[PDB]
Amino acid sequence: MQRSWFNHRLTSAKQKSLLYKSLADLVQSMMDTFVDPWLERITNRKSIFSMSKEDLETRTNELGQFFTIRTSNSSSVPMLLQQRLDEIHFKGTERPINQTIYREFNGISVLWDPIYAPVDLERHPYGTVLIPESTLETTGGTFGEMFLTSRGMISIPINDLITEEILRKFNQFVKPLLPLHIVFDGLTLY
Amino acid sequence: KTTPTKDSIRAEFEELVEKDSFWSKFVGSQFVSMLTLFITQIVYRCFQYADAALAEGFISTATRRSSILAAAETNSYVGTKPTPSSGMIEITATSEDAPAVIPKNMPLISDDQYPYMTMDVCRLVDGTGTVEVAQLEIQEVTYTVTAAKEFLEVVLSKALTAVCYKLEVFVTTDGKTTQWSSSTMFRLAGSKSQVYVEFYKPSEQLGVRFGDGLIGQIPPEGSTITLKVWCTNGDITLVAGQNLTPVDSAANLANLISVKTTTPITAGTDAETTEITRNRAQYYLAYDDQVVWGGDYTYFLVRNIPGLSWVKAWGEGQQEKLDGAYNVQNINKIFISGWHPNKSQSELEEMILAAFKKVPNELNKKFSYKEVRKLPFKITITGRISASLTIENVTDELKSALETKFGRDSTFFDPNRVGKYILIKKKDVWAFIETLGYFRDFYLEFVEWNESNGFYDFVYLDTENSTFNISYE
Amino acid sequence: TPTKDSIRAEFEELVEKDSFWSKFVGSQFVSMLTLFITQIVYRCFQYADAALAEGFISTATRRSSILAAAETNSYVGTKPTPSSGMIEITATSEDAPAVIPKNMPLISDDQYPYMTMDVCRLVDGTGTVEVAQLEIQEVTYTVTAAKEFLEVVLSKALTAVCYKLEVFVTTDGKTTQWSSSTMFRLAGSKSQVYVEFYKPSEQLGVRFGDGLIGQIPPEGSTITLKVWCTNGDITLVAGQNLTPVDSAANLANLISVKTTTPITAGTDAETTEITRNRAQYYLAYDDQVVWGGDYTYFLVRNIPGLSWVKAWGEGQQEKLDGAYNVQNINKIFISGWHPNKSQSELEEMILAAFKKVPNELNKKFSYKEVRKLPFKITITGRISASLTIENVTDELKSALETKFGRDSTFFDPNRVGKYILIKKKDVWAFIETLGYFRDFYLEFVEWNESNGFYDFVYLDTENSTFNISY
Amino acid sequence: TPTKDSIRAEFEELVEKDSFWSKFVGSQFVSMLTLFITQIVYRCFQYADAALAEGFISTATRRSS
Amino acid sequence: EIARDTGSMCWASRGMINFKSMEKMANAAPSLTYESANPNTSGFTISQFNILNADYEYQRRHNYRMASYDMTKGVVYSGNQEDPIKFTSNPDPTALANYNKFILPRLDMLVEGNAALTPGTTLKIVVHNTAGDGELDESIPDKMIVMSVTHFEDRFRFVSRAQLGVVN
Amino acid sequence: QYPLSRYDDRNIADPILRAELRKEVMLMCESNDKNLTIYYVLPDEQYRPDLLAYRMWGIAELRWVVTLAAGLEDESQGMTVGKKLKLPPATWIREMIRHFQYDGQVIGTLSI
Amino acid sequence: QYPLSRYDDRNIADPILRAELRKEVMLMCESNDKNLTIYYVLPDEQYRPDLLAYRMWGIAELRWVVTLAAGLEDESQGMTVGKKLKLPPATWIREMIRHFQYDGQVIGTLSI
Repeated sequence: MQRSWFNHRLTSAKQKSLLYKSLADLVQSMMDTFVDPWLERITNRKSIFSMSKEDLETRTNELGQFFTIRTSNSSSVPMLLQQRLDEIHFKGTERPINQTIYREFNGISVLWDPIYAPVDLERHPYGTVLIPESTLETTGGTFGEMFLTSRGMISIPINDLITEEILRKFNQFVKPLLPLHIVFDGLTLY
Repeated sequence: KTTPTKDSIRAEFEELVEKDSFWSKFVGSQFVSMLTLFITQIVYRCFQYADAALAEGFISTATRRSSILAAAETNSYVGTKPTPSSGMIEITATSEDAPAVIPKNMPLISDDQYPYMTMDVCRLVDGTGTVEVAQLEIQEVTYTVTAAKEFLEVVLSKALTAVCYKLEVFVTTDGKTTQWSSSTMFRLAGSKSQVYVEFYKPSEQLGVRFGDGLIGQIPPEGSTITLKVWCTNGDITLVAGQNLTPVDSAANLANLISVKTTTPITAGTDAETTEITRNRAQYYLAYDDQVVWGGDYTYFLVRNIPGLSWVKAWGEGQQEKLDGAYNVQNINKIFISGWHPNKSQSELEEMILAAFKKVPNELNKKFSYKEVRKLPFKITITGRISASLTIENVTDELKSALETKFGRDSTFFDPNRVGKYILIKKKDVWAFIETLGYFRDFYLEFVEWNESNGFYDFVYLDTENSTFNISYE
Repeated sequence: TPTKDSIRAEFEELVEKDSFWSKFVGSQFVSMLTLFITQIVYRCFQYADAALAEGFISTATRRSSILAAAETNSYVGTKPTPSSGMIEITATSEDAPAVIPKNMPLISDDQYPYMTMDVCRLVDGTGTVEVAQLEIQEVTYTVTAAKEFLEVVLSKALTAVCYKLEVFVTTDGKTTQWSSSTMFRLAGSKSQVYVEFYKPSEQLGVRFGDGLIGQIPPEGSTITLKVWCTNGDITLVAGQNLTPVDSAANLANLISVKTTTPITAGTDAETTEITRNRAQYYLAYDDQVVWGGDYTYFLVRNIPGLSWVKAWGEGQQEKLDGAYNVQNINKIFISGWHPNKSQSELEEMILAAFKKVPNELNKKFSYKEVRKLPFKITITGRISASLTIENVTDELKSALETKFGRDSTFFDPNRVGKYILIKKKDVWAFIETLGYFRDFYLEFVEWNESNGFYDFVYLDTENSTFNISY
Repeated sequence: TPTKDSIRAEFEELVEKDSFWSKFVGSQFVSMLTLFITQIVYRCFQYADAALAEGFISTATRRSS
Repeated sequence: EIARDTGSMCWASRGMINFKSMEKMANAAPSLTYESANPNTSGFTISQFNILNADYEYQRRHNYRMASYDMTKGVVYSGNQEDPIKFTSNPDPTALANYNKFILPRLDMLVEGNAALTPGTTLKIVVHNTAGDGELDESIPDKMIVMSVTHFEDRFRFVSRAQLGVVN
Repeated sequence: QYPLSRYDDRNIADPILRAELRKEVMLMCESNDKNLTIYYVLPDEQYRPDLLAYRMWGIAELRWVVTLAAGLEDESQGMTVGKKLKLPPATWIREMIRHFQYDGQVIGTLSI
Repeated sequence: QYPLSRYDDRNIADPILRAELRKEVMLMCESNDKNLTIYYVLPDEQYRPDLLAYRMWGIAELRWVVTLAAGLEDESQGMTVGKKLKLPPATWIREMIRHFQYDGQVIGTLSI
């Protein structure tokens, strides 16, 4: 509590007696030392930005039963929790991927590149030629019309950026966010 | 016992005390009772604090508005704020040396202690002018950045938060002062972007937080943060014409101009009740469009674009079934067709594409639009109408009713604005004509009838070209 | 992590430091106060710890806190389903029998209600029909003013027996159904929708919307709630008599007896742990099924009785069997096991249930039949000789069959849609945890590694051999 | 063929036209009176319509008429 | 006999004959309010009342396990499992189940001549104490049903008397 | 056995189920009913809600109502001197406590 | 609940079946029995049948009898000042309302 609440609730006659005041102070000190912090922990869990670190660990452990997260990768833990809980609503779009890559890699900006395939299937089989979007306009392959396939390529500008570590971190952390019907086929760098 | 009373604690003390030489004498006495009561007070406090905090923890079982506001992740609309009242006034001019142009935001004290900040600018053509007033006043608070840390917070006092209508944050470093925009939850935020997020304390105190270096810009070590608040009281009204408003804080004009209200100054609003706040706190994502929930494209298009008579959404398999060929390029494609009563097809394409573009798009899917094809049909009716009625009136009423029921601009295709395409069939015409009581007998015939797929074929009736043969009994 | 000894030591140090208490009194006045205060402080600390532990949903120990946390993340549990069977005997006793009735209510010898789902045949000699426990009861509420949400709550007993809920609003002589919605996600200002919710006390309610995102029920209108009530798990074997009620004019005319299939398909409501897990997963689920586990979650919720299901996309299949295939594009594979249904019936159920799946477009669904692998163990151990050998063998056999059997719940410990395989360490831990063995050794034979997609590895107790001595 | 909306609109127009009610009293006192009056007037109109319909033999809805 | 087999309450008054189920009577909302020791009440007032605590006197006769003989089923039981057995004749499970339902009297009161009190009415009763500290009496339930009514008029005063009870 | 006064909110053993009764009491205290009483916090009642509960009702075990209406979670947090409070009578509180102790249903439940 | 006074003709719910009671009352009000009272319409009772009902019987809900006896359809038309009215006692009309409300049969109906 405060620095003299329990003492101040004695009658005016007993407050001037030494032993009663000392006993009240001792009891208040014991209660503050052993009881108060847990009550404060109970009352301070309303907002994610005011909780202690143990409660943050508890909430992150709750969140970790469905995703794979390491809290030391990002700059702050409350930001990690709030942002992941917010991007849950954007299931299936590019926003969660881009924002997670920016957040967990100290500020790397990326652009998702889909893959295109040719339509003439009897002359070119399905998986022999695959072109990203950036090289689609500037190419000479497949000698024909194109179509979109459910595959993707990540494009990283070397300025913000070593490839193996990025691939490892991506496969371990961000790939689970991809939909079940989308396939990831490595990195591209410019 | 989980519920500790005074008697139980005194009994515990008496149970422990026995078999002691000094203490067993004073078992029944006033001193022990007073000591036990004074000790039990703390235990009561701790137990009740734990229970109350546990109860107030959840949004569902919270008993106060402040706790619900504090627990709410967003506040944009979770917690409403008072809105100012407005009215019209007239500014007479007395004597000479009165200003030619009345200044904007001129404070006017009312008959009571109500400030009135006139909006707009006023010109006295012959000593008479008319402007709008908005009941609110501008106060300011300042703060200095003594140390730079993550998640810096600046908190207002209770009285200012009780009457806060708007909040504007100005942070000045060196000789440059710049306003910082707010953000919902640091959405699309990063370094070099100046944003802040509001929050509500368990006590009635509003706040502003700038967070982290990566996702926000911490205010520099040597800057001063200033908040400006517009203060207002909602449900306060002034009658029209019976009130005089002297000028205050610019008292040089008090003698020069006389100001009197013309219309009642009312229509302010106040803060919401706790139950409404909690209900809006659970469902706020509802108010503002963010994403296409549940993959319902037609419903989204109906909501965003008002007036769409009908719209349909395709799939690759359905197009494959329609054209009967496995594939040309129909992979990861979404087709859409629709019709608006009073605008061209290309304009509809542009609106639909823009509306879909505003919301974030799905991964590896592109939209394509199919233009509608019109296939009108016509009918021929032969019947008798009895001698009581007139042939011309019957024909005119029949034409009007048929055009209203089945027509290009008719509502038959979605009687409710839930997005569904409903196709006209032959039984409907017979039934609708039968419900009208004109004809003793009729024999319908269909001309130019077509069988339409529900996807991109339009079938409707052309009343004018249709021929009606009506003869007296 | 305080204990009584630490509290007492701290109190003694504090008393020693103080100027007045250490000098002016000693050794009698202080001793009892030490014990009293230490006891009180320990009790208060324990209560604070209990409350803090109950604070969160993962560490909750009482059902009411779990229900409150579930209400915060709006969740309504699975409701009971009625038992179903057939009554092939409806032979008439006199003339003018019920040619073709439907939904005729019946009562069966325990004052439990039943009704017939389809019309009976012309009962030339006899007619065949199926029955269920379902019964229908209604309650109505008028509207005096627009309260902007107008929540309506049923009674505890009615919410105990509930299968479906239907809402009708009657205004100026016209009545229509109002559809349900998930929150208010895409409706506004004219849509007739409502949201269901569960109170911390077991009551089920309906909440109408605000003016902007819903249509407030207009004043001077009546709201009708229609409930289909069913008792959870009741079985009636065969040859028992069912007598008509309400429509009782046919009782003298007809005879109805139980025959052929008994009624055994009943199901009760969720338990506490299942609710705890599903409420947590509902946060990630939302209503969109883009991710892999969402299909399994939806299938488990809709279809009752499944043990486990798994779904894999094109990438895993292409890494598994075929290098590349165009037909694999936007294809979803499903596999599962149901104890009381054949694989063909499971396939019939899966795609039929998937017709209502959210976020369905440009998607093709496939089913792959499961392959079963027996698996087997051998144990050599020494008992303490206080218990007989045969009793130990029988108890161990029963325990292994219940824990690691094909019909066991090891594959889905909680009903959340998930596939949990069997590892070697689980057997070693479980056999020891029972504790009949002072020392034992395990040898695994005919053990095959599992793909995790369509492989199935249960345990066969009958083939396994146990070696016991001492 | 009035509805509640038409009654409310007509009452609002009548109140706005008035010299005293529009000027001296505003936005709190008037709002609930509007709802009360519109509801009462609609109820009275419905009862009068029912009586007029029951007036004639062809449109009667009760046996006694 | 029909009333016993159906489980309802019978009384013929004011030109009607009444059959009302016992299970639905327990969930009926009150219509009148009767208070004691409250002079600022908005309802009526009780002047004299009697508290009966003898609930065994009426439950003694209904503490039996019913049994009967049916030619196609054998011996048919109904009721509890730890009570003595008693034989009846009708082997109807629905009739056997409702054999032991009744209303338990609790309170008798005398009021100032209300002519709207008829059997089947449900009332709300609030009783305050008239000494000590104004404590409410918890031994009287909140909602009660009227069982018997007696009206009496002499040449100067009009009085009513009622007997109230609770469904078992 | 130590009996609990009939005016105690601890009469309901579950802190989560007591939330409904607390919500009802708080909702009533903020309304504008015609048999409420208006009481201002006196300078000597800043830390002692029991004195206020005794001065208004005559019962000292109704301090939880005063703590609830004032807006504090802790009894050691001082109230604001001069805050206007509206407090209901005691018989109403006792009736609500009895209803939530022996029935425990929401005020607007529909039954058959 | 909101009941009706025993002196109200609205106790019969059908406006057509109330015609028998109205006819009997009006036929009595034109007869010359010995229990009839003579009352003239005072200048202040031109638009207020309630005042006449209160002054004559002491019951204010009997204004429909005064409206009927004057020969009017609405209360908004004024009665002629100085018109002589004859009015029966309250018990008779009250039992007459009860008669058609319950028995409803016409006076003189032959039964077996």
